[PDB]
Amino acid sequence: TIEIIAPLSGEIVNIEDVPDVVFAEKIVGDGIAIKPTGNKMVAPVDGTIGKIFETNHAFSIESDSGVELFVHFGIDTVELKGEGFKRIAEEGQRVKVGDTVIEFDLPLLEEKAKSTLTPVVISNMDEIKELIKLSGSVTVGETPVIRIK
Amino acid sequence: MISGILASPGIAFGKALLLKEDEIVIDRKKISADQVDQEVERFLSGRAKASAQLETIKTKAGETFGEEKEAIFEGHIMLLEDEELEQEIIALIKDKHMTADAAAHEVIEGQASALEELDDEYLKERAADVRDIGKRLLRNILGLKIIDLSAIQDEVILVAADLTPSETAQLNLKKVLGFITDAGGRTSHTSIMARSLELPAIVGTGSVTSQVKNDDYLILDAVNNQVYVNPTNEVIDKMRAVQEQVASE
Ligand SMILES: O=[P-]([O-])[O-]
Repeated sequence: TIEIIAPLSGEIVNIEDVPDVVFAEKIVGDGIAIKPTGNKMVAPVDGTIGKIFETNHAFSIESDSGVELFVHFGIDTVELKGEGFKRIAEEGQRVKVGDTVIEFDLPLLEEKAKSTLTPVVISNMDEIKELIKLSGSVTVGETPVIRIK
Repeated sequence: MISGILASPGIAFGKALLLKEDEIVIDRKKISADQVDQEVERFLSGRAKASAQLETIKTKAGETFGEEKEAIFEGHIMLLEDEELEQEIIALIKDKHMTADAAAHEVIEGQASALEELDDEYLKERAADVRDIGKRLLRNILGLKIIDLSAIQDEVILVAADLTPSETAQLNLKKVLGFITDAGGRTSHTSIMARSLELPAIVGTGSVTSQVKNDDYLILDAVNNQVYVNPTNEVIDKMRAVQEQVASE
């Protein structure tokens, strides 16, 4: 059993309730969304960072346990061209749970972003036995959000 | 004196590739009842190709760029196989006795047309991706020749009026020394790709493709925002001395 730790603080939301058909229809993988309340995005697992968007608002990480995740802050946030985000980590970086990847400006994004809803999805769906979605409020790098087998 | 918006600063030297596309011809002639069954089969037979060819492009995006670009094709493919399109495309042909290329165009154009009515630049771009799916479908039914940007055996610069997300996936990054286009400016993920890829490129040229022929030798300054077409050796030597200053800087 693999526990995915919350990459940001907030409230868990259904991925189906995200205002984006590609995520809502899980074309991109399956998982949950988080209505953010903090200021930073950390590694939800021990693994290696894969790709950081040039707008520094989303990233990919592979856990050591072999799970591929994809954390994308907000909806249509690329349109802000990097405003409100600061890449803290580097592509290829090895990380442990809780390591800071990116910091963001919530209030700014709350004002400028179409939505701050943040999908956390598994992009490896075909390699996993089960995905158990959790519920509630989470605390960055502490509270588990998904359990996988 | 040609100037664009310059999306990525840098310099490059190479041949120019020109993407030429013939205009798609639509038949306004109405079909007869006996032709209703045949036109549906042509659509299914033509749709049968794009089904397998679109899937091939998806696999290239996953290995080439990653899962971030692989799933975008699944949405386009999944939308194309939407059961609403099958019934709506067939109903017009069966009900209005229209042609598959003319009837199918109305269905994809009809939805994209509704999206344009939206007063948002973000929703309008997605309508561009949906429009592209129907645009190629017409070529797939007719069976028009496709250049395919993957058939590049020599390093060249990529010049086009505008590139659709579908081309960016099946695009050879190592054989393309840069990207030049006269699109709007930000464009979908394209102009954005030059930024993230960190390669020299222009997107607001305005009319460079009409001045360039394929196999033309061009030098991209991406620093003075100028393009040199067939420059003498003395001009290159002068440009090389300036490049050395930039390296020192
Ligand atoms: O996937 P994206 O909107 O940066």
